Amino acid sequence: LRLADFGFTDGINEIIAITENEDGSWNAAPIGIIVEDSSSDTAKAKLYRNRTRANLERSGVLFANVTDDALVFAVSSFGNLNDDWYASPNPPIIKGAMAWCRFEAEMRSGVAHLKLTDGEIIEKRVRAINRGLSAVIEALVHATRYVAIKSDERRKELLERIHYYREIVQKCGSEREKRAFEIIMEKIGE
Amino acid sequence: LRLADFGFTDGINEIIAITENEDGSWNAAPIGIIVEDSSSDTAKAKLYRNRTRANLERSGVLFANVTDDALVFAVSSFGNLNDDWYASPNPPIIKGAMAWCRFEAEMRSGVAHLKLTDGEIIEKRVRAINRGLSAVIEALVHATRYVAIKSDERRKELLERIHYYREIVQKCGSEREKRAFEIIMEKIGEG
Ligand SMILES: Cc1cc2nc3c(=O)[nH]c(=O)nc-3n(C[C@H](O)[C@H](O)[C@H](O)COP(=O)(O)O)c2cc1C
Repeated sequence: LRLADFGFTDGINEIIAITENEDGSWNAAPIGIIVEDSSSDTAKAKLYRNRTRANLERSGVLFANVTDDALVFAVSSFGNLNDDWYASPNPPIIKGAMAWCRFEAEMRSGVAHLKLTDGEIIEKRVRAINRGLSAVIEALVHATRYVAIKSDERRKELLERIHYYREIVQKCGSEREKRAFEIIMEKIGE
Repeated sequence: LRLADFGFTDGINEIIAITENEDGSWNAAPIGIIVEDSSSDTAKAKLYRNRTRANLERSGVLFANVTDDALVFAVSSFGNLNDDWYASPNPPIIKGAMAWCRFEAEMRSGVAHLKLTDGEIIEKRVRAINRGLSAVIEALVHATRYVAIKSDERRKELLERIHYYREIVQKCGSEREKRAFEIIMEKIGEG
């Protein structure tokens, strides 16, 4: 199998990582899958102390959903998705996803070493470049840092970045990106 | 026709605007097409005094190519594509474009009032979100401004943003985004 056949390129691919909880329910969270060669079946992801890492340590199985849905990224950055977000429970396939794939994973020093074993394209799409989508994704990077730090000066700097990206989403984004951004603002206490 | 059927959403859609020069050749430049209702056939673009605007004043015809190709954006940001970038000379499709559209355009003091009249979906695709692609697009916004202005304080601000986005492209982008960023650095005098 080739990573490129499921929407991955070399570089870092921001996807929704779906992993099985101990009770059999799914956990969904954004992660960046790092790819050196998209013609290959190997990749990796460096994971923080979160449910994704805890599940992969136990199960060694990671599903990925390839999606450009700002809302799914915003919600899953701050909490789990509910069953209502899924079009399919097995394999797990969030509504609106363009593709899914399955990786076997081996954790070493906080890095999930991945081997692609299955997947399918669900829906190819066309969308013009949208800076509002870019802005939601960047804001998520800063907001997730913002909530993890106590420094008032560092937080001030991050909030300025978040406001900068908010102006872009308000000007450029579709209603879906604007909705996603309001989730970010709510979650961080703004 | 409906804008949504050719890849446009409400908001601003960054596309490649292709317009006819005085000599019949094509001019290509990134432009944002502003959409209030993607179910409709109407849109707008706000244009500075550039070749796209001058060409629309003469012809009232705007072709749009919907593409996610970082290299097409970077090259067209700083000049014309010429003739090797096109899969079709008429209607102008750029190689790799996902869709093309044709708009009638009425210029009203820098605002192009657009009506969608023709178009085709060429190729639907799938690509995971990539922050390197985001960063190329942001850097192009700042770099096209940088090269057009003389303010020292403003150029200083813009160069800082460009350097910030460069780091994101190096970390996250594919080789295609990296190649696109190399064009930016060359064009701003940091090659
Ligand atoms: C993503 C992006 C969007 C842009 N949108 C616009 C726009 O909507 N209106 C405008 O006047 N310039 C816009 N620009 C700047 C022009 O593309 C740039 O100045 C170019 O040199 C104009 O070329 P032309 O003289 O061939 O029209 C945009 C640039 C980027 C990279």
